[PDB]
Amino acid sequence: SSAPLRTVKEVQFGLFSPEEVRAISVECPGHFIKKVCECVCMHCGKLLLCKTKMVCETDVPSEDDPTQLVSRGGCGNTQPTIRKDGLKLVGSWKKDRDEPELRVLSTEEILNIFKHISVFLETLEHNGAPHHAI
Amino acid sequence: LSTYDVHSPSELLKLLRSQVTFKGISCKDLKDGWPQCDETINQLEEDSKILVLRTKKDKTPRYVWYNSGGNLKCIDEEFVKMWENVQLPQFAELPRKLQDLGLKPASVDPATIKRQKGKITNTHMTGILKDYSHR
Amino acid sequence: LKRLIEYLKTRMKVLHVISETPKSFLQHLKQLTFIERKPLRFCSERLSLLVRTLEVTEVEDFTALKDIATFATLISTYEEGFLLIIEPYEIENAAVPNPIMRFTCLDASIA
Amino acid sequence: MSHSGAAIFEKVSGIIAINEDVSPAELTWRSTDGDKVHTVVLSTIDKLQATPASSEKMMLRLIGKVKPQRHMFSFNNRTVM
Amino acid sequence: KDMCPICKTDRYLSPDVKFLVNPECYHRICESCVDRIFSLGPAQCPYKGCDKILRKNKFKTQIFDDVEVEKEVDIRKRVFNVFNKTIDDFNGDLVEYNKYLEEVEDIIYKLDHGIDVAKTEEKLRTYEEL
Amino acid sequence: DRPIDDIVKNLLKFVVRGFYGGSFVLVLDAILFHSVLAEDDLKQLLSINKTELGPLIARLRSDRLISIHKQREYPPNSKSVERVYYYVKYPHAIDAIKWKVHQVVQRLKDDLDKNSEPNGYMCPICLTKYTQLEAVQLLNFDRTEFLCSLCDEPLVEDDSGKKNKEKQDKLNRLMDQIQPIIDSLKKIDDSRIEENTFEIALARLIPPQNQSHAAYTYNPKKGSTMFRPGDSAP
Ligand SMILES: [Zn+2]
Ligand SMILES: [Zn+2]
Ligand SMILES: [Zn+2]
Ligand SMILES: [Zn+2]
Repeated sequence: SSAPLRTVKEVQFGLFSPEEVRAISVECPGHFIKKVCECVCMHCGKLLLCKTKMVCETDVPSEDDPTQLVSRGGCGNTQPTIRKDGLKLVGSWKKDRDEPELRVLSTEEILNIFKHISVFLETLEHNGAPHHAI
Repeated sequence: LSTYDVHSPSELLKLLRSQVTFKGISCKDLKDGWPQCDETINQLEEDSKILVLRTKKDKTPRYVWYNSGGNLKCIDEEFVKMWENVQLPQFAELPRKLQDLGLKPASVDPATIKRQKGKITNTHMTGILKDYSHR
Repeated sequence: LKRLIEYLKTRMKVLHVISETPKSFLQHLKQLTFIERKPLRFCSERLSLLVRTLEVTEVEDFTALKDIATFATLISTYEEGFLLIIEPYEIENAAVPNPIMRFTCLDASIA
Repeated sequence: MSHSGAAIFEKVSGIIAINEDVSPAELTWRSTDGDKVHTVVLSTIDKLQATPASSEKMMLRLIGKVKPQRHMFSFNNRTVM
Repeated sequence: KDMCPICKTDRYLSPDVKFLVNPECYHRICESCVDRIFSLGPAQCPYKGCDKILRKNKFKTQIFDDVEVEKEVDIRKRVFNVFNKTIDDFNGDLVEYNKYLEEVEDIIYKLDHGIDVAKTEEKLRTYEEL
Repeated sequence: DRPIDDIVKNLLKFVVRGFYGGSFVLVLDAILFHSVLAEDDLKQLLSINKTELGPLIARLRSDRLISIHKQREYPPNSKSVERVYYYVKYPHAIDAIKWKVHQVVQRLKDDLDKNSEPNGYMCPICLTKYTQLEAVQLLNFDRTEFLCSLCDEPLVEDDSGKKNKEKQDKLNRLMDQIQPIIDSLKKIDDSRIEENTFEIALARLIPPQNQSHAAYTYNPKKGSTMFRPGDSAP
């Protein structure tokens, strides 16, 4: 081979972004969640401050002067008590005013939220396939 | 006694325009009392005057509706295929992408939607005082 | 006359208030187009002769040219005490800008 | 949009409209298919009973001035009601 | 009106669209069309009825909103690049200078309207060297 | 009601009748003629089965021309059931139409630009295309034809050298047929449109049937802090 012979000095572990997998995908060498959800808001993706906090706190008291609220980037949506049921994340909400509201946190919803955080089946849904089938 | 008196294309158009809902009038009863209706119904479809739901076993007219829109056929298949090929981005990001291209987006990101004493002194008057809280 | 009108049109597209003296306006006019000062002074006289000779009994269409001719003979005759103001907002409170060009006489002792 | 809307009368859904051009003004309810039609002159109404805004129901009743005649309609949207 | 007649790129769907013209024929065209057509080299104008070859390097931005005035001014600039005199050139003879200006105007008029294209251009060439 | 509603509906009608099949016109016109419409009521109006209505709804939901709203209903006679309603969110549909129109026009523009470029040679045996730059390094000693690296077979010049004019006609055809969409969008941008919701859409309801099982009312739960994705609008 004409390429220079070198010795591996570092090994940078990481993750594959969706773009890299598609781009990378074509002697031969061969050719080719719960913790975070409780820390960020499930509607805006901003850090609540975190598990104990169950509200986005759109307005927070000013540090310099008490009894003087300062507006912070938020949506004031009460956070769910996220629990891991099987392989899905089920969020339970505590209504202010009596069972808690329960719904399945779809991976699409979590993917959207994680993308808002501030380097390293097709046939069925295409036609018909009621929500139960999907 | 025909269910719907129709023996002319003009009569069919006015009857369909008078419907208060979108319940299409069946062709089974329309064909009754009308010697020919498919010939007129097909002619109107070519003129884009009405909408016809046709059977799949063989092309046969069924429940029809008034065409309140424009021409039924205006875009060539060469463009229909391209329209189907285009895949929309995620809704939360579509408005941002439209703004990047200089097109005013008629929507907003849902993430931006900001959807956010006991001791009584006198008791001998108990049961007498009405609560005139407001005026 | 035609290209003088066009130059006045392309000066109405400014995005900020412009205040210039007649000499500066003439210099830029002679740069973009090739209109000199002397012909610009005789614009009013020449137009009057042309109109009188053209049998224009109905002069509804040519009324607008009077304003252009008046502008031409004014900015080329005087240079001191006169200023040219171009604004993109004649009325600041408007959805769409309405450019206007003002030729103002500052010295009341000239007339 | 303050003279017409959807309403439910006697379990039958229909369109409720108020006619004011013809004197006296009257309230008319027409079924979707037109089989059932009922119009009441407003001059006979004594009181206008409306359910409180704190209740999930959107019902509205008109009581006739004197077994007084009662015409009760249920709406679908509070804004229209 | 506001779209490239060739590719019909509306300004609404392309706010970055910028049109350009060529002195040879003065036909409006968007920058995208210019690159995809003339980047390789000279080619005939992409218009129906126009067969005059042109180069990408000669394209410019239209100054005036009137095409005819755009053409007349360019011809005037070309003519004044050769026929350029002043009052001092005739030693204050206003009659001669006015006559000279009138001749230049006629030359510009003929070139713009093509009354006598062959003879007029030869006069420009003859005086250009002299 | 308002001029804004009429123009928006016309744009939706034009897009469906041109860029979609026939049954799609029936489905969307039914939910445009009416307000939020239950799935059962929609089936009765068009006299089509679930297997036929499903494909239409799914394709229209993908393009965001129709929105879905699921809520629980409590009828005294029968046990609680879940009802599905379909309506139109004008801001979503209009944004989708604008994006698709731009993408379709851009794709044709890109294809026209690509076509004007020199063609890239292709190998017949292995059907592996090669660009001009890539083929230049495949020259043989005699320098007669490009030889495929894998097959070692002469390369054949690719087509599309004659299509330089066809694509221009296609773009011309589209812009002429798509003119109404652009004209309608310009007026929409001038004005400002409010975002619709299941409750808001109910303000213009024309009941399809007399005794529809679906109770067309919005009774949100009391003090329910739960929020679903895309459940509210500005
Ligand atoms: Zn938040
Ligand atoms: Zn172009
Ligand atoms: Zn040309
Ligand atoms: Zn090969």
